[PDB]
Amino acid sequence: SASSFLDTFEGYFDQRKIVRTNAKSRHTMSMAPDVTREEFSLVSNFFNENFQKRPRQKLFEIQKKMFPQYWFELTQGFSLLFYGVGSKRNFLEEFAIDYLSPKIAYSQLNSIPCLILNGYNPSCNYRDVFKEITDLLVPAELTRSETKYWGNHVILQIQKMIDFYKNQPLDIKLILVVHNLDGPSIRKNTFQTMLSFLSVIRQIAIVASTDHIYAPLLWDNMKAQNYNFVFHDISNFEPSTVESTFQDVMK
Amino acid sequence: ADAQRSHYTVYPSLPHIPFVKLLSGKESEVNVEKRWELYHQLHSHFHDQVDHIIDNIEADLKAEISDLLYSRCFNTIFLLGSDSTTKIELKDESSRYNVLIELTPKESPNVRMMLRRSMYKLYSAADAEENDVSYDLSLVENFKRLFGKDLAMVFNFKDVDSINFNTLDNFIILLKSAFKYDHVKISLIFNINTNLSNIEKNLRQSTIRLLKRNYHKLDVSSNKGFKYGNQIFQSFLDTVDGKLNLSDRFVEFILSKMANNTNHNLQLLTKMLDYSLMSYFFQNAFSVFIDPVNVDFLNDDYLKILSRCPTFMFFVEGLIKQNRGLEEFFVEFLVRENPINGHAKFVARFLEEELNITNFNLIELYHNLLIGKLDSYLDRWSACKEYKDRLHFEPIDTIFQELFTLDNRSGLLTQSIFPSYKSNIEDNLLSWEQVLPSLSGDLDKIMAPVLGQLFKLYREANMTINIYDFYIAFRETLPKEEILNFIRKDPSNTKLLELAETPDAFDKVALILFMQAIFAFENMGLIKFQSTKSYDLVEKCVWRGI
Amino acid sequence: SRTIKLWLKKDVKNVWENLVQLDFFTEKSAVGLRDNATAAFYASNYQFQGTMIPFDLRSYQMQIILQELRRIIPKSNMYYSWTQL
DNA sequence: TACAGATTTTATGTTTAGATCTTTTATGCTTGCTTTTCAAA
DNA sequence: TTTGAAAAGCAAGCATAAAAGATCTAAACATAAAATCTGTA
Repeated sequence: SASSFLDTFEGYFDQRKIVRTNAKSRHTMSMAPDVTREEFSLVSNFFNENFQKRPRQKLFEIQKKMFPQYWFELTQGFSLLFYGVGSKRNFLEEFAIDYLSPKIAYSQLNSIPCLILNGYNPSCNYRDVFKEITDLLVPAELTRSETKYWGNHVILQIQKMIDFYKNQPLDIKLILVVHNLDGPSIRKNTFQTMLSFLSVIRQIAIVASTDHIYAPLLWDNMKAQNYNFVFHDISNFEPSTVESTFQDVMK
Repeated sequence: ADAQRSHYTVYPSLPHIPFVKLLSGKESEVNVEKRWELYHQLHSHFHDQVDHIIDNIEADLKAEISDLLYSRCFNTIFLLGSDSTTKIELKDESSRYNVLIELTPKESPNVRMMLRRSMYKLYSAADAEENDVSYDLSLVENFKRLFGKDLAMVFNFKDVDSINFNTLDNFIILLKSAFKYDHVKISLIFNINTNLSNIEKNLRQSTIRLLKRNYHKLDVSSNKGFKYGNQIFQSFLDTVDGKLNLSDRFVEFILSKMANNTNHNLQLLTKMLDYSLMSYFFQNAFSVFIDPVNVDFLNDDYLKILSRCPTFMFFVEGLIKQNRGLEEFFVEFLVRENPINGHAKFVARFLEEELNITNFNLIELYHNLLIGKLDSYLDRWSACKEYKDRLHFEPIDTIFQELFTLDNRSGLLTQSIFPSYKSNIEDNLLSWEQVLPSLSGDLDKIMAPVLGQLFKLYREANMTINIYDFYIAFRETLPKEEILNFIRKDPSNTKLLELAETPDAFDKVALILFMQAIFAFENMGLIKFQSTKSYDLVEKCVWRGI
Repeated sequence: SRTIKLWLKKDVKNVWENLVQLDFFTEKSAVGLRDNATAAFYASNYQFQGTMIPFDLRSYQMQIILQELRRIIPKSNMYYSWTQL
């Protein structure tokens, strides 16, 4: 850019200048090479499994030494929100399955069940997620007085769960691994209300990930208070092979 | 596959505390255990007091609401700064039935649903205390015939600053028609979070004139007069009194963070206090010496670490200007009271009870006592002029008091609870060698990760970017011969060798690596495609440091 | 300049609401009363953009134009000269 | 076997969440023209 | 101290994105009479 500033509001105002019509290039993808789906996939997995794999493995071995600190934060009622550059899918599965569930199961004497939401899926739906939560936790059904007048039964059920679990012993019964809390269907307000109200309950551990740069805009004071986040930057430059297949790539 | 499902439950097969071994792994496990147990005594002694304080908050809020509520118009109460989480309970007084009707903006899409939900609640409560009805206002008309008792309705409008004010205005005008029925009295409670003047201009002037006939204001924010946060801070002072001390940086950070939160800064205050206690009992190997029973377990590592104390440094430098003995000195010199907390409590109870100075925050009082400016804090009231010599205090800079301190210098509190999220993402993108270690060895040193190179070319480009020109600019930095040597280093994969044999291999590899990074940037929110069916230009959405 | 009390903007709000209620101004592009109960029920479940903005920015249109106002306001009225442009 | 009671089937009403399509209005690019401050004489 | 000239700003025109909302449907929520199952007497 023919600019004097790059960073801050100075760079924002200096790089948004009115470029003339004659200065604009007319280049398109018609002068770009054509690639097929299969060679794209082939070069993709070869670069994902060989370009800087050894520094990524060293860095992943570095971040694994923070797992007891994550467990200690989860025992005090904080929800983990992991952010960074690159995919955090394998990190969240490995921490929540290989480490967190056996440590929690041994610390309170089967392992603790881990429910994994995939928010990179657009078809992640809060009613079916609450159906499996009901299956795992077996809460008491709402009475007729509690149903109100065409009220949302999921939210009223969770409020019943909140003032039931306030008296229970503080033993973690469910681990909730939310991949991509900022994904296209999970970022909507009803799903976020559902998950923050589930984050109120001490007996559920919440491990979440975000990918968008504007993700803290999802949470107001009520939602940030209910979520009770401790933030952790675990940037690894992971390629995100799983999440990339839910968008149309070659277009 | 589980990676392609919306959700799935895992019951993983399995074949004892989260504290680790400090002192470079030469700490004993029993000291780890009593570190854990001491952390739990401090955490429990803090949170029992916090729970009692919170129950007191809701108790006095209920008392003040009931006093303002029961001591031909509405009885209007404006709860200013209310999160609408207060459980209002009405009295049980004979010959009259009192109903609380709670209404939310989600429950209020129009006036008809407002009236139908309110009348269903009215009939449900009146049937639950002691034939179907129509859920409209005539049930209010026929309430004395159907139930034999007078009626007192209290409407609690939850989160008024989210409701449609046209609907609320029409509902209040509709409720005005019940004034002529001689057995009905109506109270309205508005939970306002912005200001009264905002809800004044969103309502009709006749509705304002109706509400003005009998109204009261009740201000209950999270720190109305600082009285409830002072109790939480004082309970934290008492749970670490004679045991830990607060730096002025930590109290300054606490005041700065409570200034940035309006409605929920009590729980935020508790959150940073507990995270600081967690960080100390996870970090410091000397926390076992919080208990004076464990002082006989000293080692050479403990004495080696405690020798690097700046206050002990200045003490021994003054001694030379003017191990067993060091052990006895360390045992003897950690006994004393550190009376800053007792003096802070004395100043607080002197200002609150005697002078009737009630609009003070204990946290800035403690900050000024920490930096030695309690007179410079006290002289803002012009009422304790005669007692400036009375309440004078100077701190005693005791030695190795930073081995037992809560202090904010590493930015661990900033990184964990209030991170610079977008700036951390941009910093990791732009400067990826602070992320990835500097250890296919030839390619990993000569060519950057593709996301970082894409962000470097992204930052120095205009607001509108042609992606063909952007891809050529990305292509000119990559090394051709090293890429072609790296792609041929897998002889088991023959399609890779076949594609590397083509003369247009590097352009295809560059386009593949460019398109993956472009879709990563679009998913992260950095770039925005202009049109749906063009995909030829992008706009930058994100600038670093702003 | 050629003495009428100049009423403040906080007092003209009541006059403005009275003028709206007396069917002198209509909200811009408002449908009004629907033809049937089904369209009225559909309209009752939607929040219109006029009812979510502050009242001083709501767009209105006249039911009576300035030429009609000049036609029916008497010559002796002291605001008569401003019905002309 | 008969039968009172509980559940299912069939059938419809109530309310909220969201999709689609149209119409009118903001807005972004094009192109030509006028003003203005900044890197050399 | 000037210069002048290339960047910045104005403005008409026009294609196009988008706001607003009319119209509608799916889905959650809700009720109910007749039929059918179900455990006993």
